[PDB]
Amino acid sequence: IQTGGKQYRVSEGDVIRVESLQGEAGDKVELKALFVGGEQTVFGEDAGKYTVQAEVVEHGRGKKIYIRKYKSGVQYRRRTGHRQNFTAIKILGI
Amino acid sequence: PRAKTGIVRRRRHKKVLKRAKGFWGSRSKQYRNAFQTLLNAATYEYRDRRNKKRDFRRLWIQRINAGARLHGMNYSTFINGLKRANIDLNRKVLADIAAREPEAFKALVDASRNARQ
Amino acid sequence: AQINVIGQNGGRTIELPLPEVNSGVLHEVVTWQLASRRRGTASTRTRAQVSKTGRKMYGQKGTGNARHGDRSVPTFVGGGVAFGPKPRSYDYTLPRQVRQLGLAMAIASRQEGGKLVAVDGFDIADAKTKNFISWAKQNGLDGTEKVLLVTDDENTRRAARNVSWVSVLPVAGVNVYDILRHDRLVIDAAALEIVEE
Amino acid sequence: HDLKPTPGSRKDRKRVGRGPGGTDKTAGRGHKGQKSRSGAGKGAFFEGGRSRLIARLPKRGFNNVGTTYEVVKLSQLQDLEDTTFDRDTLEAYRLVRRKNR
Amino acid sequence: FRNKKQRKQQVKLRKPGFAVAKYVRMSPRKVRLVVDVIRGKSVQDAEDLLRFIPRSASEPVAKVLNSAKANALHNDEMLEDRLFVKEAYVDAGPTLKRLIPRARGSANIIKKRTSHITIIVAEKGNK
RNA sequence: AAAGGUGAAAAGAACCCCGGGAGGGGAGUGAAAGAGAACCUGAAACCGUGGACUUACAAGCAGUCAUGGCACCUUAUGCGUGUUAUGGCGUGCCUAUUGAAGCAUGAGCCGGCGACUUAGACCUGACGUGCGAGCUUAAGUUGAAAAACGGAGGCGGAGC
RNA sequence: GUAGGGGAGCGUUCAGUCCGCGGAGAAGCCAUACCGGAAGGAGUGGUGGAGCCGACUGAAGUGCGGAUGCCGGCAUGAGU
Ligand SMILES: [Mg+2]
Ligand SMILES: [Mg+2]
Ligand SMILES: [Mg+2]
Repeated sequence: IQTGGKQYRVSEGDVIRVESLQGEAGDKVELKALFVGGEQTVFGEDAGKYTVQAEVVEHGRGKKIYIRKYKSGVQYRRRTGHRQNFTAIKILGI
Repeated sequence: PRAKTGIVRRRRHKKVLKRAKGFWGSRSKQYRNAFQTLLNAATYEYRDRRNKKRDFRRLWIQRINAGARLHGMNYSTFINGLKRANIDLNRKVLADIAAREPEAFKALVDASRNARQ
Repeated sequence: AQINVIGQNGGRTIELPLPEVNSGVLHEVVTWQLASRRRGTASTRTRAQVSKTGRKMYGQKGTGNARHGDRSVPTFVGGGVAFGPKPRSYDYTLPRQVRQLGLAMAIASRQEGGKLVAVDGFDIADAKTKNFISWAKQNGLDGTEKVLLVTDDENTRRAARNVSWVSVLPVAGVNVYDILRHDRLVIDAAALEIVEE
Repeated sequence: HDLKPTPGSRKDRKRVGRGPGGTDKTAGRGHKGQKSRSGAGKGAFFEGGRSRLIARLPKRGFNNVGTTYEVVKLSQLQDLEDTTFDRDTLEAYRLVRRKNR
Repeated sequence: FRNKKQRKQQVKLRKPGFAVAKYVRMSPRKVRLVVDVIRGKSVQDAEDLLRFIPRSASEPVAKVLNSAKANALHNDEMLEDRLFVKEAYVDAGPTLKRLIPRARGSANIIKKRTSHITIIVAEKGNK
């Protein structure tokens, strides 16, 4: 989301912002802000009673985008490259 | 010695020409217009990158008071309750709940109504 | 600080450039040598003047789309060269002291592996070439390395032609480029080598 | 055979600060050099003049070119260099040489 | 397969039922109009239509069709009663430029365009 | 003015077919004819033929972002690649200007050609190296598949 | 961030040196979803049919969208 997710998911391998804990395993725990993993509809802090476990899968770089900037008749043209650093995490959690 | 252009121009020209994929008429065929089109596209590319970030929040906000009103509330009111019940910090993906899980969305409407009244 | 091959075993002399050689100064020298050797024969009719073409055109105004005076200008196909190359030098007088320190520093680098002083080629006999091959083989000169022979003796010279091998240099007319160009230096004639001032 | 670098003519490096590259008038598009009107074009305008202070200032003068002497300090002879003899030929060999003066 | 060098000597590259009238002194545009009716039609209709299209491009085109027919039979041993205009097109030859004089001293350039009329016949085959 | 190029060798294509011819298809030659005499490569503008997805209630600087539909898997199945529908946004480029989408300038398009250089024993500054209270040589002479010699002279060294 | 000043580099030809490559296929051309912060640079396939990358240093006729720019080819107006 804004780094460090939440919600009832069914154990998927989603990609998020960099996590520091290199290679496989690493293991991460998330606060949780809402859930339906057991039909129980619980949200906020009462959701904090629970915590999702996720395993670090892969560290990566995003697809190459190009920063193009332009202003007319002021001779201004800017071309610079960009690639966004990420972390793939396999959800397991309670 | 004599350093002729040969290859340098054609390579640079073919590059720009290849950015112009499904551009209409001369824009995908002649270098001068192809390159010219791309300057304007540059303006559009940088803008729309931070503009899509306004677009989606708006789509999400729209799907929110669409559901909030379905249970006799509204966005202004529903989000105020979820703010008052501090515990709720959902904000992002509060529209997926509204769209896909009505039962679960009601729970949030009910919780907002309380923290408010 | 090095030994000889045939006809004696002295050497030991010469104060070598400190510390373990500066390539920077060797580079200063090589560039200069290469600049001096260069003959600036730049073929160009730069002048809108030098090229063969008349003097007036198609009137200043009227014509309806133009504005030109002559067919000789650089903006015209066939015309002159705006700033093309004309003949010149590139030759300059590199300070004397820097030329001295030059080959001294160059010798020094060969005096850390591939150096060799020789007193006469009794081993040769005639010109033969076949016999220089023999002589060199005995002294570890198989042909794997580029060798620079600097001898003041005319007959050992005549036994120097051959491939990725030997370049022959006369009457101590030694060159910083020539020594750096080859793997080994057969300094031979101990005339420039040892005893100076 | 393996890929080898090797020192020599191919390893004679620049000298870190030795020679920088010249100015080629195109650092992005936004180089249409000189100024932007009047002090651009051909070769003239000047950098001196004949009123921009000089004329407006005085003198008639009188220039001479009389006799100019080569200085020999006391400090040169004393301190160091024990009487190496001055004379007329041994004065030059020390380091206080010009001729014609 | 081998490599290109070999392929060039092994397989010798054929043009089945293809003919071409190169450098025809007519304008592509103009010539296309006639070719356009002949395309897709059975070599016999093609033959018959051409005899009645009142355009001077008809003669050139008709000739190519007969060359393509002859080639299909004599060279490729195809079946006459099965031949149809699989493909026909007019490509532009090199232009004969000419200088025409206009009023008040000015000149102009007439483009006497030329044509490359190619027609390719094939056997029908519904089944 | 502009214009160069088969092939290693002319072995320069006998013979057959359509055609008055031109031109072509075969046969043969050759490594190649994917070199055939409009003979090396053969870009781009520009003209066509074929296929995919598409288009006859639509207001259009011709893109961009978002999504859906179809289609294709040779840096290529998590992705993409091509195309398309609808929605949002969106005033060509250069120049010149206080102020340009401007109904101000320039330009039909593409290819190639095309604009800050060179000289000087010139001045002044940066950086670098060599020697250092000293530092250099010029013309020339001698060698030169190469550099040595040459202190005439030049600069620091005292100012008013 | 315009004039302008300063910095770091990409690319082209030529040269010297090193390392190589090539008719079991060089350059050039063509296609491409890969790489790099940019200029740019690779892999693969296709075409070509004899030359040529990479690195270090040196030198320049060294980078084009404009100049009613020059040369050439080809469009529009128009089957008028
Ligand atoms: Mg000329
Ligand atoms: Mg005006
Ligand atoms: Mg132009």
